[PDB]
Amino acid sequence: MSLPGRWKPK
Amino acid sequence: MSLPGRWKPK
Amino acid sequence: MSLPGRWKPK
Amino acid sequence: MSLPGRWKPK
Amino acid sequence: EVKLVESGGGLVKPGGSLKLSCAASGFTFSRFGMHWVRQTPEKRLEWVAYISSGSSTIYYADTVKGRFTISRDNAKNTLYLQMSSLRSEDTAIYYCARSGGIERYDGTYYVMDYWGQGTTLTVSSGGSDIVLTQSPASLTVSLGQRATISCRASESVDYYGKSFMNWYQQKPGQPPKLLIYAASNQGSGIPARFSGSGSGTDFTLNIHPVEEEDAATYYCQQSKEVPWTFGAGTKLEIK
Amino acid sequence: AEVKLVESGGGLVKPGGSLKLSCAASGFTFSRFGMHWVRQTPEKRLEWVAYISSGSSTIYYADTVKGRFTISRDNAKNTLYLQMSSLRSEDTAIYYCARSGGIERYDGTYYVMDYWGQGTTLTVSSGSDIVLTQSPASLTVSLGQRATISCRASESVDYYGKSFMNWYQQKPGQPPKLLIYAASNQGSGIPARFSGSGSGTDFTLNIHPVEEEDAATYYCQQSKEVPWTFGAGTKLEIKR
Amino acid sequence: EVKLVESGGGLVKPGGSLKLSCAASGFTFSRFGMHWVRQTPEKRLEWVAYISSGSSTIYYADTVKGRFTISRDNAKNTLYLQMSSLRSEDTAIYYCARSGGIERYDGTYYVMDYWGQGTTLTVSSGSDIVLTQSPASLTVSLGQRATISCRASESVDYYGKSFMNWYQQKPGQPPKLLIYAASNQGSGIPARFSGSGSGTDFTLNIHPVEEEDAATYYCQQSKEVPWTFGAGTKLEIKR
Amino acid sequence: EVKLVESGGGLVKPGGSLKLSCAASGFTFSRFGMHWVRQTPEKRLEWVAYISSGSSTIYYADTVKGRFTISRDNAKNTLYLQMSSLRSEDTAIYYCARSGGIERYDGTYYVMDYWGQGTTLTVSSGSDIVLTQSPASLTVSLGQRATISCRASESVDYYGKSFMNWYQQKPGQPPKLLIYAASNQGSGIPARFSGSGSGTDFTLNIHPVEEEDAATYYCQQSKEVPWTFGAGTKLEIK
Repeated sequence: MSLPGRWKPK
Repeated sequence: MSLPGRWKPK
Repeated sequence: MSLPGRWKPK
Repeated sequence: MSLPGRWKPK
Repeated sequence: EVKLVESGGGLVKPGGSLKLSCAASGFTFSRFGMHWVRQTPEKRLEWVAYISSGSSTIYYADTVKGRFTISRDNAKNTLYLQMSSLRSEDTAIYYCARSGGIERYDGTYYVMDYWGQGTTLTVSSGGSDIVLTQSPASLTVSLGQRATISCRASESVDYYGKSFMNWYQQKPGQPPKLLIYAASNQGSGIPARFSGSGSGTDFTLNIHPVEEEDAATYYCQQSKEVPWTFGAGTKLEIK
Repeated sequence: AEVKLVESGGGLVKPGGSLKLSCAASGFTFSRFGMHWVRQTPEKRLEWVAYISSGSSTIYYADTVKGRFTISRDNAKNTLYLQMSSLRSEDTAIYYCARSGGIERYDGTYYVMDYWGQGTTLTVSSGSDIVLTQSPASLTVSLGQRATISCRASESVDYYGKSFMNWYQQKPGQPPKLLIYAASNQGSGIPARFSGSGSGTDFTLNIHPVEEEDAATYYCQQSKEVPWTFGAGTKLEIKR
Repeated sequence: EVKLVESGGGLVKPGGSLKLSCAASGFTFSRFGMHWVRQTPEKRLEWVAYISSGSSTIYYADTVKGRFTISRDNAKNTLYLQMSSLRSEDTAIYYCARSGGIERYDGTYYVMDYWGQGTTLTVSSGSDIVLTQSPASLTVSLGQRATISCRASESVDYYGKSFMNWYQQKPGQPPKLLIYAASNQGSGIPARFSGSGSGTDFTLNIHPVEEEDAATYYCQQSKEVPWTFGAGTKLEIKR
Repeated sequence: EVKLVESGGGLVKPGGSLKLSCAASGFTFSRFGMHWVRQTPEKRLEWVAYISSGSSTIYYADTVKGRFTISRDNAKNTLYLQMSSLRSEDTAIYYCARSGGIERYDGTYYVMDYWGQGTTLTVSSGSDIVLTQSPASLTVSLGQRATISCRASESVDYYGKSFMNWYQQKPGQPPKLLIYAASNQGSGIPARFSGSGSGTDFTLNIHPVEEEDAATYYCQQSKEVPWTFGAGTKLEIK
């Protein structure tokens, strides 16, 4: 998943 | 190419 | 003998 | 020797 | 260079209202998420609020929800924090921290990379958070030796092969500065004598060889789950 | 767990220009492994570029890049670098970063390029080497049949009883993947239908039975002497 | 015979407006591009603006774009620099330089070959080719050798020619052209001045140094806009 | 804690006279020798005069000898500079620098450790140790290396010690001591600043360069009178 402000997958 | 103010080829 | 990028004996 | 404003030995 | 200037603090009676501002310059403000982080006079770091670059996602700490409001004006490059129903517990220096994205092979890693000098607020007279137990409380090393600061999280900060553990250094009067991100990766211009390690719940920060300027207070931080949480801090002194 | 290498920094450069490549490593202890730069020309020919030891104690460059190229690493940042200067049109290639993986045996450790990154693309807008003669030039085999690729080295690649011959598989859009190391040993999770044999100067790669997914280009590589050299390659296709 | 006379400087409050003029004589003004180059009180040369002979092409430095306007009146043989929103950073001596064309076998090379005495202005209370000049200063005895080096942030080569130039400036005088195209000697320049190099590394050699060689020397690249200068090397004679 | 406030400058016609003053506080003024150092509008540092703590030894630069007079009042904690027959070359910002003694095992090393904000003076219309500083300037990316070298015209070594010092100056601020005695680090100077060399060849290396390193750097030799400075190297960040 995408974690707003923490991690954004590519 | 021509470089204005610097170089002009013949 | 030792081959750095290739072989390391023992 | 001592150098005023620069060095003071011992 | 990137700069953040907080303002708007001061003395306020309990239950009062107040608004903080931060003027951002030196970077494209509209493309970065922004944080409010406060530091109590006890040198304890507490994350307050977060807003995304486009203002699509907003997080508040559980202790400030409802009473606080974070907002941003991307046209004016300004970040705001509306406070109401203020309590004595809100007494702290409030920093604005930029959420900087670090690109990896599998995605982008976001960390609080830039901090302002902070503005001071003074108020007159469930537990599902990831708790970071830092060790030790303080430590004194001679010049040139090794300094080791440990952290044990209440649960794993790992997420799909990545450890969301960060380390910050803070000297007196200054804001925290990013040392290590993602457990073991070195921040912008961090000397090699700072080395992060660990995985899951156990993490360590190593300083070798310690220099005189390394005298500061160090905090661990997890960025896997909201709220962002900090260790209690370790004050490093040299010889 | 997942070893990854990400090259970056390419693009177009005029002749005589300069450019710097970077590779971000993750999933392994970068400081404990030697690293390679290998480039692939647009004609699908592999050319080893440079090597650096884990501790930066030994540095090798190919004769085509000496002086103009500089390999370096920052173990604190888990990054490998390739400084290029005085670029020429022959330098136009996709540059891969390959990890030198050590495989421990009873008598020593054998080092092979075991993990490769996706690579970054570089485009320049215009004697004593062990030459590996690969045969054949290409191959078209039906499903289930046998495919045989041979290699003759210009001189012996044996060193103290071991044959320093390796085989790689490369599918389009992907980096080379290790098939066989040490002439006859199987790589990580390589099916047994891939079988290497030979010694001294003559080596063979047998694929039997060939399956649909085996359609790729195969290269032999000797790792006895510097420079690392590759065979010209054999494109395996499946008859319809 | 060729003359350039700048005028219009003086003291001005910040944010004001001002226009400089340069009267040209001794040459066919309408056939030459013209430059404005300013020298800060730290004696650092900064190119300001350029206009072609027919005024079909105009370049400005990023520090003056929008606020400055260069124009010319070929009927009056006069060059103008209108300034507005003046800042303290604009405090400098403003020179007018002619763009002189030097015909070679393969084309025409343009260089700042003639400079005026300059007018003084005083304001009260990214991809540029950076030229790293070495050394900061030099003190040589008479007859010895003086070597000044330059390293450019990128190649100044264009079609087999190195667009690197060297200028000499004595106190109270404008810069005077020494070397053009890396290795060619200027008008009436003694053979003891010799330039060399290519790509990014260039050198100026003075041998044997004479008394009149006491001056400040600057390298300049004429490959890309903006024209950029080295920090300068002040040569003195040991006594 | 330590403070120095120069005063008394302003505009003066050529050939005029003027007196600068410096009020010292925060340290025992009577126990330190004092310096006057001026900086020309071309950013060149020139040592002007020195007086010992007890006023037993006085040095003047050759450019100001005879016309300038340095004095001190230990009871008033004040340093003075009488100037006369002023010339346009005297136009500069005049700093007052304290001669701070650093005690080692074999003796005390004296260096200009504290500088005031300076007062500005504006004049209206041979055997010196020459320090050749290099480069003239340098523009470095964040985190990479910056190297500033110095080649003295003759040896600054005296009894096993190299009398080479390095100063850092940011706009609006006086020079600040970075390195003393060729390789020694000042008070709270980050370890990324490293001085080295001996005899006539010296180096100031900065790695890794941070944003705060943007300044102008000067070498200075303190072995022989006059104290002399390098021309300076302005460091900028990409």
